[PDB]
Amino acid sequence: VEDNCINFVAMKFIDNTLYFIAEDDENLESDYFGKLESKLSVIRNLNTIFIISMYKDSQPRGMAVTISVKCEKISTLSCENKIISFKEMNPPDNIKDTKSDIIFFQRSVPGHDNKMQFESSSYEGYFLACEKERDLFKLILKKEDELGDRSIMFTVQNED
Amino acid sequence: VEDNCINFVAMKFIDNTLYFIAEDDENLESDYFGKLESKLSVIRNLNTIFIISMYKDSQPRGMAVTISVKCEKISTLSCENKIISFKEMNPPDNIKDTKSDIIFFQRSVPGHDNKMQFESSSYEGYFLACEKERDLFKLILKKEDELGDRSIMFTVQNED
Amino acid sequence: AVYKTHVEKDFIAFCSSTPHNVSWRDSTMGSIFITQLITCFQKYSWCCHLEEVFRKVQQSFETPRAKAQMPTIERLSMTRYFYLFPGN
Amino acid sequence: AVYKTHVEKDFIAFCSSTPHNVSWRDSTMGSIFITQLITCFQKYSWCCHLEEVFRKVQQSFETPRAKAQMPTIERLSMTRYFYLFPGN
Amino acid sequence: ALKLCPHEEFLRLCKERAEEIYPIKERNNRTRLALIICNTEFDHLPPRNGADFDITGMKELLEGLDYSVDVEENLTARDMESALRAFATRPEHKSSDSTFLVLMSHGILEGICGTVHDEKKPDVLLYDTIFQIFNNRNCLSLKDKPKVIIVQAARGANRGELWVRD
Amino acid sequence: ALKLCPHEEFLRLCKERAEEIYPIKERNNRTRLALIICNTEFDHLPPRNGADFDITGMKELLEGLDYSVDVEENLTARDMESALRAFATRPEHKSSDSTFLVLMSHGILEGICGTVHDEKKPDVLLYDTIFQIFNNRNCLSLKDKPKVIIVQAARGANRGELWVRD
Repeated sequence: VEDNCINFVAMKFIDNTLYFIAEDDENLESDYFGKLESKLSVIRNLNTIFIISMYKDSQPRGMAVTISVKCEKISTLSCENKIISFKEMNPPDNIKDTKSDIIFFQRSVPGHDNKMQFESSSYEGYFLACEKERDLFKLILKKEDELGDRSIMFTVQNED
Repeated sequence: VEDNCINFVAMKFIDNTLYFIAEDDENLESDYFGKLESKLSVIRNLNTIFIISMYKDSQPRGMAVTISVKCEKISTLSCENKIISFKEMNPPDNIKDTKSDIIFFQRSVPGHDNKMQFESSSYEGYFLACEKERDLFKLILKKEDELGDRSIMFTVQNED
Repeated sequence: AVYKTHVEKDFIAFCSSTPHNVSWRDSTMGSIFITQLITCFQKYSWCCHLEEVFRKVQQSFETPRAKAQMPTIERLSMTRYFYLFPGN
Repeated sequence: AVYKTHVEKDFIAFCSSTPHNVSWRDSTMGSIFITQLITCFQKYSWCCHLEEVFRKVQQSFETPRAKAQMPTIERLSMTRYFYLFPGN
Repeated sequence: ALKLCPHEEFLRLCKERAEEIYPIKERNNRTRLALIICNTEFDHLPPRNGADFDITGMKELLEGLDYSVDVEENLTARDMESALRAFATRPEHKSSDSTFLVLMSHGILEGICGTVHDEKKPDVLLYDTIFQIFNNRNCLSLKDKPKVIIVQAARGANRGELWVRD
Repeated sequence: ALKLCPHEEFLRLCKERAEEIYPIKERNNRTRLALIICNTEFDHLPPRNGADFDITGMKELLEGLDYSVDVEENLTARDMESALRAFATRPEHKSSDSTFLVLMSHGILEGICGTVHDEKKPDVLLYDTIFQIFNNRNCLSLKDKPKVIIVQAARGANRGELWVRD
């Protein structure tokens, strides 16, 4: 079964925190036997920019990918000191030290072999996820090996 | 499976023998894996008369039914002396002797419980059938307990 | 007195969605499919037959507004045109 | 640019007969279904769309001549009107 | 509201397209019949909240179309078929000239689910069954007139959408 | 012969019904592709005598409709899907604006069968297979354009006739 869940359209940054809204489900309900549980969430790029860039490493262990967003000063995702933070300024072009919060490791998904998640490069074992918090969605780092809350993975659709 | 077979439409008597023609199958073939074998033939009354009458018997052993056809002088089916013949004698109103070639016993069919065959009353064991002879169809008496040729049974569709 | 006719004829089914799809319904306003069907019947029945009304319903679902859905017509054995003719 | 679309859309299937039925073929002039289909395409396509042409094909099979069969239009997901426009 | 068809088109159409359209009988003697079936409360499935609005709207529209609508609700597959057959054999169909079958419940590709459906206990009215009940073989009173079937149900678990690139 | 639509009526129709009808591309730069399959020789079924007569007529009609018809015959079910998929991924489809899938064979209610059908060894291509191969997911090059499928086969071995009085 081709399970698809949680297509975010677009939402900006607020108070040095990343929010993402989904489509309008104004109490719309299916005519199937319940289920409808959410596993992944991949869909974006409906024409608020979400920088993603690729990096080549002298120690090949997976594609290095950097995450950033645009602000008055461009902010970059970080996992320094095993905590989540958005660090401003821009990456110093091609990074030299392998252990850097900027770069991340992308791993393929068992679903349709078209999506990929992100893996922290400054630490081993961490994972990137987006959980259901209040009204909008919160991009909060969570451990994939542990089943916490609904454990929604933040995947992204690759270029064709 | 609601198996259906050859129908016939209408045909007359020729040379003191009954003929019956079917619809025009000018080399039409089905798109299903062969089969298409014929078991029963029932359809008539499309708008040359084939008179049928019902009789009540003082010794109830089934519905007594007579067959006759229209000619210059009306002919009646007979099984006298264990042979087939058409006698151009009208039935003498309500028959008195039970052992008469005019009356026949009607027995229901396993197919759809709407058709019935005819059984001779002058003899026990005989049966009415219509076999494939040459171009048209021959109404020839055959023994139902014996599988002879294709063993086509001659039924008739009852009034609604 | 008796004549031939087809076993199945003059049938039409208007399924809510395509095969291997999901039907959707608004909890506070009813099903979107039926609602669209009713408004199309109330606006177009006077000048279009039943299959034309169904085509209007389908065309209204062409570009998916918010969530996606598309009804289909299945087992269409109709041989003539079926005008409802509301109010004689 | 990425935008929504239906998995199944703009489809039409003209089955030879109704479900649980049999199609007939003549070993001299070909199958009756396609023989009538070509005639209707050659006579009506200039002023009738594909759906109209299929309806004409079905109507031509209304009264059973010799064997009886009726083509059906199954799984119709078409949203617009399809005009073949022969040579134009 | 529902726009009423003017009397001009009624006389203008049948005379010009008698052989291409279905026949319509007189208003007074005609007794049209339609069946509206919905499932709201179930035993293993989430309720279809809002179906009550749908029933009211469909009933009002069909009554506007001059149909003696019969409304049923929460019927098992056995009751599904029993109600369908009872509606098929109604003597008013002889004076009728069309019919409408409006169905709305949970369902799968095979058909429409009942009220005690379960993954381990299948219960569903197939499309073959409803089409066979109303054919010229089982319902002799509905010959040569349309049998319009309206279904509001699901057919597959897969959501019917995709994201493509222009 | 086949009637030709006049040019000015062509220009008139699209302007007045742009959003009601499908788009038509320019004549010179347009590679429409159609597929015609008619397997006549089988291994366990009686030959479809007269199918070759239908092949020529269908091909001539489609060529009159400006379709680069590819004609295949005597294909297994595996070859049935292989040929269908190969026809789906043809690069000329991007310049096309419609397609035709003309199939003729024996078959059952499930679908059209190939050339090795046996009661102990079933072999049949389902309609779901065709609609899944040609949908907007597997064949992205056929978006927003009609996919006309024309088939001939049997469904249930029941004669589609009934003798009914009145």
